[PDB]
Amino acid sequence: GELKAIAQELKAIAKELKAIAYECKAIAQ
Amino acid sequence: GELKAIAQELKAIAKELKAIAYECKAIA
Amino acid sequence: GELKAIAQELKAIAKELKAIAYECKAIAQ
Amino acid sequence: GELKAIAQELKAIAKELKAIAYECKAIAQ
Amino acid sequence: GELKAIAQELKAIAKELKAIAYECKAIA
Amino acid sequence: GELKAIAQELKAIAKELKAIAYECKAI
Repeated sequence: GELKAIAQELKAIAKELKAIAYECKAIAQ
Repeated sequence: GELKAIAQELKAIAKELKAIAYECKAIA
Repeated sequence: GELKAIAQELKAIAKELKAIAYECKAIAQ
Repeated sequence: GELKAIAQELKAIAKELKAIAYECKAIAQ
Repeated sequence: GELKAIAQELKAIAKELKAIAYECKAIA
Repeated sequence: GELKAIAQELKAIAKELKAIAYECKAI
């Protein structure tokens, strides 16, 4: 239902932020 | 209802973050 | 009510991230 | 109540993203 | 309960974004 | 349940943002 849909969109948000954090780390060294 | 509106806005947020992740990588 | 207020704040969050994405893309090219 | 507390924290999040978007714009000029 | 837990994580998120905004301003 | 799942994804989001904040400062 709708609460699961919210949780799934939040999981997608976490995945994009993890990619951004990865690239941050890479830039730093 | 409003729970669907919340999920739709979160989907929009995820798409914008995906774009940001791409561009940041391209700029770098 | 309160669920509508939450959706409205998420809409504001989405708009600010769209502004950031736009600038990122402008800078990139 | 807790739903109002959630909305308030989302308002704080939008404000910080607005600041970040501002700096992006400043960087672009 | 879980609604309080959600509000607390959102507070932590706002705090990290405040740090990012600060660092943004400083790096620039 | 589903509210716990939401809280857990939000915790993960806070973690990734803390990492971004940390690496930024280094840069």
